[PDB]
Amino acid sequence: ARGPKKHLKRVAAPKHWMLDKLTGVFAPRPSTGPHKLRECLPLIIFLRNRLKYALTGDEVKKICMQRFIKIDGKVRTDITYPAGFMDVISIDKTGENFRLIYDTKGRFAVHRITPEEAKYKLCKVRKIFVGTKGIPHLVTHDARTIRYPDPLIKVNDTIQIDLETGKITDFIKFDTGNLCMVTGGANLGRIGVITNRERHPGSFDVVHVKDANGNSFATRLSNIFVIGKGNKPWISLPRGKGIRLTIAEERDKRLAAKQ
Amino acid sequence: ADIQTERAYQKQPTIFQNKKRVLLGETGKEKLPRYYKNIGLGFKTPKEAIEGTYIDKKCPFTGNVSIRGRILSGVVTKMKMQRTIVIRRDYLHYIRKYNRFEKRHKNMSVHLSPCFRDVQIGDIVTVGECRPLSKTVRFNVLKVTKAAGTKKQ
Amino acid sequence: FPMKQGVLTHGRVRLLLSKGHSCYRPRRTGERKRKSVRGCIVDANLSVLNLVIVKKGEKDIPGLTDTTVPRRLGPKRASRIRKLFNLSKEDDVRQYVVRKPLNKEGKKPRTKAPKIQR
Amino acid sequence: GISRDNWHKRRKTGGKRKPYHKKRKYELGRPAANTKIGPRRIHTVRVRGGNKKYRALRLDVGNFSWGSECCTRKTRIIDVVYNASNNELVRTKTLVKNCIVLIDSTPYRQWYESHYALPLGRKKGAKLTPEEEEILNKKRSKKIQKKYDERKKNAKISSLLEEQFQQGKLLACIASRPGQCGRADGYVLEGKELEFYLRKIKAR
RNA sequence: GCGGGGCCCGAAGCAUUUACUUUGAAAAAAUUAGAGUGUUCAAAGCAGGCCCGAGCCGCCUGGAUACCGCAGCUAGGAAUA
RNA sequence: UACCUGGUUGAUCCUGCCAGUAGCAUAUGCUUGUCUCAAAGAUUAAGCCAUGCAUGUCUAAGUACGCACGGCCGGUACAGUGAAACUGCGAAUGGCUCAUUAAAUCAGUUAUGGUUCCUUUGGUCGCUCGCCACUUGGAUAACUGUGGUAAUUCUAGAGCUAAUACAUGCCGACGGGCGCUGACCCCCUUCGCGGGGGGGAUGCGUGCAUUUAUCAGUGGUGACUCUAGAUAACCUCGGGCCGAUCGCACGCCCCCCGUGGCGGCGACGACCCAUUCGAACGUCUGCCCUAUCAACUUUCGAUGGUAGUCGCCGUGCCUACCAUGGUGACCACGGGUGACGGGGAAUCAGGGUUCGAUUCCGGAGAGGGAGCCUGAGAAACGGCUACCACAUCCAAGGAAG
Repeated sequence: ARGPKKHLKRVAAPKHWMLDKLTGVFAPRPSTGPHKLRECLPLIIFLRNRLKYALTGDEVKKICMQRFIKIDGKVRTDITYPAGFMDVISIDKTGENFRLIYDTKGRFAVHRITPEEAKYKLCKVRKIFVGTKGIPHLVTHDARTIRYPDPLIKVNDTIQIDLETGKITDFIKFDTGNLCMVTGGANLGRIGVITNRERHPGSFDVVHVKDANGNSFATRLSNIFVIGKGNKPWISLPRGKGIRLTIAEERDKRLAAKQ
Repeated sequence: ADIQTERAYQKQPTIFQNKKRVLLGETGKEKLPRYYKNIGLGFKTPKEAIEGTYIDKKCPFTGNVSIRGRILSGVVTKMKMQRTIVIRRDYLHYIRKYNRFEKRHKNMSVHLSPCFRDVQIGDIVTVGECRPLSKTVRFNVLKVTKAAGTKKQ
Repeated sequence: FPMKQGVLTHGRVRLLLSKGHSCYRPRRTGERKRKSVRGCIVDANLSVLNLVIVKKGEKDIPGLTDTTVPRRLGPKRASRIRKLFNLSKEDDVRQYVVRKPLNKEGKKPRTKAPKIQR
Repeated sequence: GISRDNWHKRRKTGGKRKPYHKKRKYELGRPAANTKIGPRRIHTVRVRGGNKKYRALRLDVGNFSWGSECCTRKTRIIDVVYNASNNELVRTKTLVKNCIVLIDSTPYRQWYESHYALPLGRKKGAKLTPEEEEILNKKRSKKIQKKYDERKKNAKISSLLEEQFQQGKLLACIASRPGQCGRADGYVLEGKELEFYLRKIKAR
């Protein structure tokens, strides 16, 4: 009304956080940060629902005030911090090293990674521009800006930056044939190779994506996140490997493992 | 005939006119360099926006207006009102109770740029949109396509 | 209603006072409030008037111009303690701070010193 | 409490629209500054964002530009001579944007003399001893006389413009927005533009 | 797009223009329709399930899917009007 | 369950309505043992309200010179705990209501290339050539001590004292480079000559941000008057930044030389860029009843054109000067609404019909109108100022809603 909102109702929360209906009225209400808030997932319900290291909202604070919750190598102490996608957390005492990845049903996945692959993350760029005194800038999927990039890095390119250093290690260019992950719309969580990029001048650009199992589909360009060179991902994938199963094919692969 | 008919000096704010009229630059052959631009989405620039001599802030081809947004089409139904015509876009609205359509319309004021001559009553005009120009004029004329003519006695 | 410097009208008027004029201490920031304040000219309609000497003349009025009350809080910032005791330069401010005596009955007699600033 | 919104206007058909909210703060009060010629008074008002705008209650000098020979100098403002938006804003000497302003000629004269070494404004001569006989000769070297005598190509001015270097004051046009930024910059009139406005003052 | 040749096909004109139709995107949950689960049953709820021989750093797994009109954005079809 | 039954006649077949029947939602009547969920002053009065409350807030880290306490560890700056008060930041969210409001709100859609954004992150923060810097200056609260009132979160006077409050302001970088200038180049064509160059003596300007003019055409978009670069200059005293801030473990060089030089983790502020939360303003399409509402709008902006004013920006948003336009039987304009809109709910063959004050999203408003302050954000009401309406205390002077 007269200003910004800082409550959030629980039934108005994003449903891929998988909240309750009767445990309260309110929602965790993620802080302002690098990621938009409909896309993201806060720190509170990641360590009391996704991992069960806590039972109340107070128990998340008294682990996060002991200063070992490391989001992208940095200790962030607010329990409503917006994590987002492709970021590595670091407990560093019991050493879990999760990365936030969607599973093939649109939801963030509890997903461990090795303690040396954790040392980096990947970033789609959202804009490249020249700054003052004529030097190039890029701004990424997250809020992180980089000065002096490799001048082959155009828009909607995916670069790899390491934590604790902050510079670009390897970039991998948005081309037909590369292996993208879709992070938007009704098809997200699926992982497949890019078929073609069919432009629309002035409208939204839509690309077609073939999976590794023939199921072709399409999303618009603002949902595409390249994480592979042709056929191999640069990151560890979860189970399912970005392949959506049908509800009858989910049925027997769920009810035969309960044999 | 002449262009300077208002009470301030009409000119384009970007091109500079008075570039050192000396024994090199003679006043016998005197033009001024004419600023135009190109609109995307495959729209040509009419010859009278390049070899023309007019001045319009609100023209898409020589002013500071940029088309982006919806693109529509209509029929010129009234051509009064200097640099601004009224077009009517008829359409059909479907009432699903009666399983039938309903011939509706709503007309709309658009900025006619003076880079188009043969714009008479009842012609087809594709119209693009931009920032608000007036109280009601939000859209702008891109390309006339003639009707009812090509031979008149 | 307490008097205000700058009315130049005997009587009682109502001023719209912001933060920092006189006779109005606010309650939240930027609050202005209309209060009835008495003019600066004197009359016979005064319950009390404040009154400040600028010169001692003949003798000692008992209990009014004598019994000099000790300024028990001395200078604390390290530029008025250099100006009070005429410290020339780099004359070790930490040595020449004033120290207040403390004389409670149930406790041992302490002495307190300030921090420093600047 | 003067507003600037559209919801008190009668709509396109001609129907009275009934107001559906109170007037809000982002239709903030809009008074005019009416920048006029005197000493320098500038007032500062905070706006949305916490930003400032410097509204110019009274102006003295300007930073007018020359363009054809690329010069910009401070110069004081003499007079307002013609305004297109209102012939009543010129009887009260009020600076607005597209008004034709009148400034003096001293910083442009001493620029034109320090670069070309020609007299300028001069019609009778025979008083040019104190700062004018010295500057055009100065006991230069060889190659300076080479590079200055080749400047008999970009030294001539169209006759409408040096006629008003003679008799004291050049008319110009403000391009800044005083009362909004707090400056009165602009360009010097010249060319077919100057023939336009010299008619529109002569016709008054 | 494998200054003048070959397994070669993009940009370009959409050379009447619309209605109509199919496709593909994009469309907040809750609610409905519905998947799973002996809340003891049921309305609900989104939980729960498995052997402790103690290594049980505790293991496995869910929190589906469909429908979101009409108007716009795409690509196709050109009978009918 | 895509369903019917009784009633005009002496009987008949109809047309027709009436009554029956079934949901669900308000109220009431009678009755009521157990146990799970559970609406609940919406409709008439957005009527009026006694009293009590619902917004406040200290880290190792802005300010302790209250004995309020501490081992006052000792002959001195402060072992810390700390009330009180300054500073900062919130109080613009949430909660309540549905009076207003009929292309308005709202919904989908698409924009801002026409703009604002405390915060959050992530960048930038020796790019400026210029007799305190080992730290400048003046107040003020709590406190002490007098007071005035019938009475309020009323405060007056005098004495102290602090800053991340309120200001002024510097070192180092800093050696210079660059361009505009510019007293010797004489080696070139001194043959009478015309010379071809680099150079020095010289004085200016020099970063970002702001404002205007000009020039060229790194990085982009479908598309610029974009981003960047070049030149000429501005820089508002109610004046743009270029750290006079506070904790923690203390360590290193010590050749001037046992006093001077250097260092790790932070915490705060900080112009500007981008992000985030948005907010605002636009586009397209979509709304119930009424003609016993057929012409409306334009002196008072009604539609458009120029030029400007202010506004955070687009714009009759305003002002001046012009043109005479705009809308309408494809329902304008006016009226009514037991009209907040939507997701939705009841119903159940299909087509539909009715309800939706009500927990979710959006809007609106705090008795009725209006005007403002503070702040990033308010025309705020558990903020202020005034009028209108209602209403409280009074010692009748005034106070507070």
